[PDB]
Amino acid sequence: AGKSSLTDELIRRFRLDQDDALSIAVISIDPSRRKSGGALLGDRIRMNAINHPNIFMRSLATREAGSEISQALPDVIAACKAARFDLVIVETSGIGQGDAAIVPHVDLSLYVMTPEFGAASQLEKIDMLDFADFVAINKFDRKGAQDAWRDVAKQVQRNREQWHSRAEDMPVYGTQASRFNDDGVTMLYQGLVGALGARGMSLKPGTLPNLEGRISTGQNVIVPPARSRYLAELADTVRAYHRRVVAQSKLARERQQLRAAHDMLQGAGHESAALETLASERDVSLGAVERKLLAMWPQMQQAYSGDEYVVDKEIRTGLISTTLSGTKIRKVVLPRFEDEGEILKWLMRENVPGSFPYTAGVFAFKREGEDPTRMFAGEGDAFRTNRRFKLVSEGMEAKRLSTAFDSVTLYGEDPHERPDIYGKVGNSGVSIATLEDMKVLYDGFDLTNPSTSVSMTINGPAPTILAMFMNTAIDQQIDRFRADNGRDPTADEEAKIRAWVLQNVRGTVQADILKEDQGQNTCIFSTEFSLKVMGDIQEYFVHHQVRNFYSVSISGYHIAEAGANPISQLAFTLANGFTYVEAYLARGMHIDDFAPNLSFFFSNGMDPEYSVLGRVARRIWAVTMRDKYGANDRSQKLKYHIQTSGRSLHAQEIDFNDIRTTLQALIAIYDNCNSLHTNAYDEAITTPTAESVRRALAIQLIINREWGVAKCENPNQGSFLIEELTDLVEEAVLQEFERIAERGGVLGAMETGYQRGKIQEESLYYEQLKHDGTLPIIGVNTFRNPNGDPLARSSEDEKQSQLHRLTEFHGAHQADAEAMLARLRQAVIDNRNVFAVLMDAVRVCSLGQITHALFEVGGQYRRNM
Amino acid sequence: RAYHRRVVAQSKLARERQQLRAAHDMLQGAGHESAALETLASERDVSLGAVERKLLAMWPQMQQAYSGDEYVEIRTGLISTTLSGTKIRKVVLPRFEDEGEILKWLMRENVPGSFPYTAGVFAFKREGEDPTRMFAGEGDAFRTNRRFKLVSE
Amino acid sequence: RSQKLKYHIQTSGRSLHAQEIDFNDIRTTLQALIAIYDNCNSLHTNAYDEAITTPTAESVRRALAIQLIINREWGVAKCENPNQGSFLIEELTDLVEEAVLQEFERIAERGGVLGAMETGYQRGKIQEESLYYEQLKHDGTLPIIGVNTFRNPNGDP
Amino acid sequence: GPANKVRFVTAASLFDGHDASINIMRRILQSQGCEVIHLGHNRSVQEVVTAALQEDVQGIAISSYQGGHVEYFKYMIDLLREHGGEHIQVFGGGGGVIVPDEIRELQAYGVARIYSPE
Ligand SMILES: CCCC(=O)SCCNC(=O)CCNC(=O)[C@H](O)C(C)(C)COP(=O)(O)OP(=O)(O)OC[C@H]1O[C@@H](n2cnc3c(N)ncnc32)[C@H](O)[C@@H]1OP(=O)(O)O
Repeated sequence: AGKSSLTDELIRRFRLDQDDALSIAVISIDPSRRKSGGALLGDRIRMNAINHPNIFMRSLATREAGSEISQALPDVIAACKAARFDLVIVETSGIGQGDAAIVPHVDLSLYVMTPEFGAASQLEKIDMLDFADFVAINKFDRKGAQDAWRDVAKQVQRNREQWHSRAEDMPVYGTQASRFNDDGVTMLYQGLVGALGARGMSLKPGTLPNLEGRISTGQNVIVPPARSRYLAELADTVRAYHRRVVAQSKLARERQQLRAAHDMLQGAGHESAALETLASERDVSLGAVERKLLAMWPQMQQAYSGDEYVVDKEIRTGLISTTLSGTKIRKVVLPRFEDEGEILKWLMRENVPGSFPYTAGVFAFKREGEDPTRMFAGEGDAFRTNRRFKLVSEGMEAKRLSTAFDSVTLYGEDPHERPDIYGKVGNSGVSIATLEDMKVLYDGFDLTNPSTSVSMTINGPAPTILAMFMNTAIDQQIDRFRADNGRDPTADEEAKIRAWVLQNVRGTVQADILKEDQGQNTCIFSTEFSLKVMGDIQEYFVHHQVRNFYSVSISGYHIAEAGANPISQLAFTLANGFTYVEAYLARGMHIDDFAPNLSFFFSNGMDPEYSVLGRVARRIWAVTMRDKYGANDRSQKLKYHIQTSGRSLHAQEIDFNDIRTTLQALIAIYDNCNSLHTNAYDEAITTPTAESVRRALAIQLIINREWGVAKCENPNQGSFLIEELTDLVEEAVLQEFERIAERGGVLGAMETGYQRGKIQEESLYYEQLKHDGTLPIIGVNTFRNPNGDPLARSSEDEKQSQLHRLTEFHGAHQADAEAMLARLRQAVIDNRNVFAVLMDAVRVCSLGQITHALFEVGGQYRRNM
Repeated sequence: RAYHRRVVAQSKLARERQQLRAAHDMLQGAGHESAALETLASERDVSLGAVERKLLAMWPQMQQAYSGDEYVEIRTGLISTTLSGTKIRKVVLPRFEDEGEILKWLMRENVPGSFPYTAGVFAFKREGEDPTRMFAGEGDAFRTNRRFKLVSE
Repeated sequence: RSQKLKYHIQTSGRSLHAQEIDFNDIRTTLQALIAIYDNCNSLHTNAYDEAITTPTAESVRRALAIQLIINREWGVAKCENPNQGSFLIEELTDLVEEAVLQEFERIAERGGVLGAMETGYQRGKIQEESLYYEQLKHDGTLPIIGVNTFRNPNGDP
Repeated sequence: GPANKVRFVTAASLFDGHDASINIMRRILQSQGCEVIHLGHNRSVQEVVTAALQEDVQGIAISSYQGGHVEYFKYMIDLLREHGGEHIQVFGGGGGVIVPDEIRELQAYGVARIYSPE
């Protein structure tokens, strides 16, 4: 019923309300299983607000058959009471109906229940509703919670024989501990304090907003319950589109068949104009857009027929690449269907690249220019990565940086002497702790320059890191002004500059919260909290016209690496993407504002479904975005990055990996991907060498330049295998959409651990077949090698540098530190914009300070099992 | 080239034959009937060749064959199920409604194992032997005999 | 039984270079793939060091693994007619077929194959197309990765 | 069977998301009659030790699959001795990320046992 969850939240209220002045002892009891003899004291794992010197917790097993408490509870309590605590909190195991053993050993009793208690008459059986000083109907977000409150409140009124009182006055509270800063929990807390206070307890006047009421307002829900089945709605949207394709196709076919037979009669002499009467009916039956499609088809054929794409300013584009033999290879090959039913069917299901539903690509033709060389750098401190950046980006006009952070920064922590942290600093990513570190990282680079974009993969601490990056880009122009004019900008001049920076700054935060819990298990904030701040960022972008920066990159790569098969990966990722869409909509934002700024990220493996993954993702998106959300062309175009599978790369026979990475790169390029990353052959063993990264880069260069079939930009189209697989995969995804929808959407499914569960299942099914020999892996479980079966990355000085730069930063802002951190917390309590405060917070606070502040206010991820 | 010109001609004949009988059925559903349409369709029946006519005749029966999970005497697996649960058909047939396209496809690129054997000379790829055949030969007969065993290990 | 043309495809050694030999497996893979896609009757895969020596013991396994990976691991290969239907395939099939027919005609109007060999027509045309390949490879018009572009800074030989 | 009631604190090391294995160990411990205070994943030494000391357990089981295990256990052994918990036995099972020279080192430091894949 959320015993421990609610308890933890209640302790947090105590800490926030009394400024950690209270010494609270927590005695937990869980049932011990009589057969095993053991016990799972799993209450401490849920406790996030106990990590403090003033808090003490001791977990106990019942060690008794029919008891919900330990038979040694009174002594243990007496010990805590003698230890001069301010308050002792005791909790039991799972109560039945008649069970009520906690009542005599405590001063106040709190019955915790869920809206599911059965028929109302059941409440007349629960002994605890007769003794409890307070009743908390937890999980108040479930169905029938409101009626559950009425029923319980009436029952407690009846048990107390207080018919001179109002049922709404009864100590029955509707709480939702699962959600941060729940007003419901606070309302219960306000009640408990008054009760404890009158029962001899010294308490300072509360700092928490004294909220009145009994039920949670259900505030800070990300996806409203009305939009619960959004994934199912999308499934119906796509399927409806296809049923129309079938219907309109038959209409187009019959219309052609009639007028064809009509012309054949006039050539034979005897006529029957009753045929035309039927054909005229088909003209109106065919839709407006469907009719225009077939109308433009002969004109469309003439366009792609020539050697140039002629389309009062003109823009010519080459259509043909002539081979070494003299053969002309068309970039886009159109079908040669005589049937107008097939033509329409093809134009609606798989139009040419650059036309709805953009199945064969979102753009008309591939970019003739050289591929955007992603220059990714990140290791050691900001100084080393900044050097690395400058050395790779020497003499190039396309400053396209991709930053990688160390595990310390990825978890929002500051570097520290602590052995569990110190070793991690600088290793596997750049160490960025303060705004100063961020400025050093991108020194020299003009962030506001139109030809400079900065990518950086960060998830949990993403809003804070983004705030640093924004302040860096702003300070770069404030510096450039004080240098060009020799004088500091005035108040009006600075604000004019600052506003300009926000608009024109380019870059992307590769942030995806929904991937974190599903595949990775790397969350530092609660999923609900991150989504709220995520929305806060997207709201901030709207207000300041930030149209050149991307705040969301929806990944499914980590999900795939965890073992998820292509269908699961694609379905979950799209589902997550649609969740972000639904979330931004509920905040009251327009679809054409955030949809064009949604990047995707998939993994390409060896499975057949991977060949048609990108095209399916494009159609499912394009159709729903136009039909369900009614967005413009720029929003219906799903753009994605494909990275070859590392799950398919093995340490056994690493020379074979280039073969696999080639095949995966090929179908990615075939299916007109927007961005491709190729893995080295020794990524399964060591750090990618400069030679190994060339073999990886050569795979793309060979396919794009040497490979003949790749000269054609839509080679997939037409294939009976491709179209069938496209249909199959699409449907499988839709069915998965439905399964998630009937679990409360993506968020609701994550409460059950449905994604993480399914992934772990499919992972084991892969391992089972791999080990069984069923699923053959060359060099691993077959064709094995006869001959035989088979660093630091951060300077000590660099670690000391980060430590010194940190404590230097901390001393330089000692005065404004606590003031800013308190302001940040209050912005969460008052449900204001979190990112808006971070824009000021990062200038006087470190990453760790900000993260732990958000921990105190309650935004910390709570573990579960 | 003559074969191709026939493909074009026979295709148009098959298309018109279908178009007529299609329009003829649509008139009977409306009420008024014109049997003059059937007169034209009957002319197409004779115009279509003997082998061409049998091709379109076997097409629905051909679809049912490759539809199952086995190719039924003897049997042969048609489907390999993926790791995701998707069924991958060995031979994927077209979904053309136009009988002109069906005939055109059956004459220019029939399924593997059927004339003109464009997609292969055999019905299905053999389970026993891969197409793999590796070039070998070094030193005397004794040494190559060991390399032969190494490749076919 | 006579209408069925059976053939063996061997990957091109002309496309295998001594400059950056590790790249050759990439090319040999792509060539092996379309060979298997198009339902070949027999396939030989070349070693990555074909331009230097006869296939070594380790290098003949990498060659053999290309076929094993495609036939066993590669998903699209599970389908035995993946080429069929493709607008590119059918058009290219038509184009190539016609080009061959026209070449048939040029040889026929030289007295057949034997008659053309009297003029050295085959050997002549071959030597021509060979130089056209070299005229573009050397020039940079026809890009070869590791050879005329993307050359290795560290690797002198 | 066991003489006393054996209590354990189980957890995965800091920044270590992989708790797939430690959730198996806490089930076998539970089935053999042990009271397990499971802490889950991503646990700092300062957390695990505080839990062990408050719960007053006989043993601690830590899984580490992200590396950095040597400095981690050394910290825990140190922190346990400092705050009166040296009789609490620390155990290691990070699969095979720990090589014999590191197993021998840590066991010599103060770690009770580190179980090799052997
Ligand atoms: C610089 C120097 C380079 C060089 O010179 S390298 C040149 C070396 N030569 C080679 O690598 C290849 C040599 N040639 C051959 O191996 C063969 O000619 C050929 C046709 C390519 C392959 O033959 P095989 O693989 O043995 O099979 P096959 O076509 O002869 O037929 C064998 C009989 O077995 C049956 N069979 C085999 N596969 C089948 C299937 N998938 N479906 C149905 N039936 C099948 C079938 O009965 C067939 O006989 P038939 O068709 O009934 O007459």
